[PDB]
Amino acid sequence: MAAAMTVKMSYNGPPSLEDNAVHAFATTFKELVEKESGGGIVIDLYPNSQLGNEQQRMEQVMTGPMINVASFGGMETVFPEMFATNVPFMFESYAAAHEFFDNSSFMDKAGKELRSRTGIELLAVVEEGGFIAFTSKKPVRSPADFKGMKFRAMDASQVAMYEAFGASGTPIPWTEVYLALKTGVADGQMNPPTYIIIGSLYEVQDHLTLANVQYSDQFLLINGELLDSLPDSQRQVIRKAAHEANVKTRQFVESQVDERVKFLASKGMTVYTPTAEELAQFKELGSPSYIKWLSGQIDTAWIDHAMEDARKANEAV
Ligand SMILES: [Cl-]
Repeated sequence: MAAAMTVKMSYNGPPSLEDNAVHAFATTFKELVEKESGGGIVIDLYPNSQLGNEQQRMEQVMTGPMINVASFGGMETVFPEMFATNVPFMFESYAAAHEFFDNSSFMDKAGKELRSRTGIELLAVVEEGGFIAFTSKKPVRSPADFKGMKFRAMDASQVAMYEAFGASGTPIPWTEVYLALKTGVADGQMNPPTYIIIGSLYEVQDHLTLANVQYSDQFLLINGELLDSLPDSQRQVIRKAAHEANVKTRQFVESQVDERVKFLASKGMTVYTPTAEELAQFKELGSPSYIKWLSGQIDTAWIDHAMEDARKANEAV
């Protein structure tokens, strides 16, 4: 009888079920796909960006039968339109973002476009941290404080935001962020507490700013030629399992966000929550600059459509 379908799955960070939201997602996803497909599909897990940096894994998922969990560092290479979903302060809550990423017509449209353009199918927008925070060696309270500073960027949109705040941005691969921050190349970076913990960044950063500037997510990608080659019941399994692992990983992320900040404090990290006025400054200077930069990379219709669907999601909840 025909062999079971073995499908490789690539993603960032260590295989700890306790700290890496993406590893928790993969683990649950593997179990559900195998249970639901009755052994017909087998998911082999490749943690730690083992098989390559963001751009490399994007190449791989486009050319070969596999799964990749990509960050914006990978997504920007073939689909910068997805940046439209990533405007600072776009979502007022985890519920709003879930509503947008699960139901909005933007995501239907973005999904079809990505598939026809790249041969990749988007299965889930994976929440893998709370709202993004800033780290640094010096206190950061407002955009004012960014003047003169060197920040690590994950993607070109992060570069753009730093600049708007008066700092410089430098793309550094995730696996090299600790190095960059210690050897002076960068003073700060942005991430939810999950990644600050998994990268042990508290050793080379001692200020944490809870600006909640962006929704933290990554992207479950599958080679579309693979997915389409599977019998219908196997395709639905992968899709249903992707959503089911997502709703469980969302609980994993959201219910531990306070204890993760508490943890960072106990590792010497001075934690700072911006005042309402300082937030409003982060937004009035951060959102319009972000959209102006993005307008020069993609058709603005994507921006209009994303802002509109975000407004509807914020209001629908
Ligand atoms: Cl978090």
